[PDB]
Amino acid sequence: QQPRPFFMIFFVELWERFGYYGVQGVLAVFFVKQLGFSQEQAFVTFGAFAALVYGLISIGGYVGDHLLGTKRTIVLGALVLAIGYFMTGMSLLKPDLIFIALGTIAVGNGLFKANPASLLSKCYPPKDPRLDGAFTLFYMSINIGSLIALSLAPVIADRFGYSVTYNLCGAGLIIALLVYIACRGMVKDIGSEPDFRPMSFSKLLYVLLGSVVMIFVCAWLMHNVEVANLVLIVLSIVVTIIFFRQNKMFVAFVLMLEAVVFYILYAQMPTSLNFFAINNVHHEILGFSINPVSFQALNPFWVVLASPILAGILSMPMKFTLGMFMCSLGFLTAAAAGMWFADAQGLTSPWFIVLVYLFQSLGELFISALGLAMIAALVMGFILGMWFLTQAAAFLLGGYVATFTAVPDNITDPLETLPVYTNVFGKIGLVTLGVAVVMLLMVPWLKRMIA
Amino acid sequence: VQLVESGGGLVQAGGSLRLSCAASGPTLSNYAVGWFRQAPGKEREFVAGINWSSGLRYKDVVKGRFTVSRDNVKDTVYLQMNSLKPEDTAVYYCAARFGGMLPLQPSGYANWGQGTQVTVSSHHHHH
Ligand SMILES: CCCCCCCCCCCCO[C@@H]1O[C@H](CO)[C@@H](O[C@H]2O[C@H](CO)[C@@H](O)[C@H](O)[C@H]2O)[C@H](O)[C@H]1O
Ligand SMILES: CCCCCCCCCCCC
Ligand SMILES: CCCCCCCCCC
Ligand SMILES: CCCCCCCC
Ligand SMILES: CCCCCC
Repeated sequence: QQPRPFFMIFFVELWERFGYYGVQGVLAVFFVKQLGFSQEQAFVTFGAFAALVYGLISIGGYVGDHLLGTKRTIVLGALVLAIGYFMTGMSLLKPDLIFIALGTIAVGNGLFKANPASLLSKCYPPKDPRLDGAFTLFYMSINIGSLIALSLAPVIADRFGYSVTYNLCGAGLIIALLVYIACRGMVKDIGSEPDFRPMSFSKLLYVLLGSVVMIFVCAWLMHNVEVANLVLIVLSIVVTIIFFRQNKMFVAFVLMLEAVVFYILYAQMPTSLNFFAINNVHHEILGFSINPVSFQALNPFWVVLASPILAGILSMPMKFTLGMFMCSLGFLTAAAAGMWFADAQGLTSPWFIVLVYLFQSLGELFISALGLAMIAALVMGFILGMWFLTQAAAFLLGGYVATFTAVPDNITDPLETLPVYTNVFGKIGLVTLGVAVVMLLMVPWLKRMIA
Repeated sequence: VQLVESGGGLVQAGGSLRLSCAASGPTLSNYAVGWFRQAPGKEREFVAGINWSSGLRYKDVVKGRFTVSRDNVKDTVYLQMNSLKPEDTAVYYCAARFGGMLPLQPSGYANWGQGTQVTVSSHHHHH
């Protein structure tokens, strides 16, 4: 059904995402158990890590487009990523390495993430009908690798330890590299312009140097979130001023402010919602016992299921508004399950969390998928920078919001943690509902401006 | 996933026993371990437990007599039982739940040992 290169891209993306979500599923627990962080420290540190992983994304698109070539930058990103996973494995011998390791993973994602998509777009004559199914299938690939990693990494970390989990993330990257290398001939005429001139070692060195400096900067900022906060705060106020000096562009501004809320809420899955499953949910479903950390897998699961269906099935302003309503309902459901459907001992049915993750995945499908493809219709570089910088700030804020559910290490009673989760999730749901109503009200005007 | 209890036995009022719980494949360090006990003709009840990060919980009638503790090197959890009385006679079970909570009912726990019998006799030496 699809070009031959498409399948190579499918599997390279699947395996890289396997490595990344292998780390994301276990990181907050790894901070708490293995490094002795409080839940508050773990949450904000995870926020800063996600902030850097997603804010550096604009670097790798530049490097792929104008310095090294899309294919070369894919390989270089995979190598730096594999290195970072193996360094995280090494952190168990050398705890002082951890932030450097995480810094190395962030720079790697930043270098590699824009580039498979780019390459895939170039596998299709510019108006190929197959394109849309191709990008749906690409998203499904991301979410299959994520589903497997989120399901299995906590089980592996429990049975064999963090060293083996992280080394397997490295192996995932190595097998991404090997499938790319073994399929190189399939993409011989596909690439960006530097892919077909000999590689410039001047520019390759500038990229290695800037990458290393960036690794040390990321490591510092994850160590000192209290100034990552200020860096991103001042950068946001300043670039806000330089966007206000300089109508569809305003449409993007409103949409991004709404996206910020969506990203705050998404940031809850690896932190607050993860600990809510640990502390106040039954760890058994349909008769099987599970690692509650694996509950995070419910996000890619529902995505993998709903994307074909929703591919078969107002337009953009409305689609964003719908996604925000679904998200609101995800957290209101969590709150209701805690307020009215808990056991005498403070535990709730895992079917409530299955439903929470359904609502949140549907919000993801309506906002995320549409967001990126279509911010492009309204508009370039300045706004793209703004998008990444704001998504990143959203992850820092998500970390901060998660800290309102942090539990001290000596609390052992579910009846003490349940009201905390229910209060925070209910307020999140009500604020997101208000944001969704405002969005609905602005839908007609916004649909005017898009004209 | 499978826990082994050891250390039960028969002891006289005021004596001491130490139970120990050990796990097979998984690392018990991620688990809160609760000690439950079933006396003849009664339900399992929570007795004492330690979470994955040294939080502790005790049933009221055993406070000041039992201590739960954990040795993370040997991957073992202990229930030291002092000043034993006849009404501590029971089958004792260790149960494991991932994380930091110790819920009071057996349903909050999916991993269970087989049980070790503890008998405390009112026997005292003859005066
Ligand atoms: C809803 C998402 C579910 C994620 C799917 C789980 C992936 C399958 C795991 C690998 C194969 C099963 O392997 C094993 O099965 C047992 C019982 O079935 C499960 O349960 C056992 O291990 C986990 C963590 O290691 C503990 O939290 C659990 O209480 C223990 O009983 C685990 O999930 C898995 O270690
Ligand atoms: C296909 C050509 C690969 C060239 C690899 C050279 C790596 C240079 C190392 C520079 C160290 C700072
Ligand atoms: C690969 C480089 C590893 C550096 C680890 C630093 C840890 C020092 C602890 C004494
Ligand atoms: C196609 C080969 C890419 C070279 C990148 C390796 C730089 C260390
Ligand atoms: C854009 C919201 C920032 C909030 C800072 C407390």
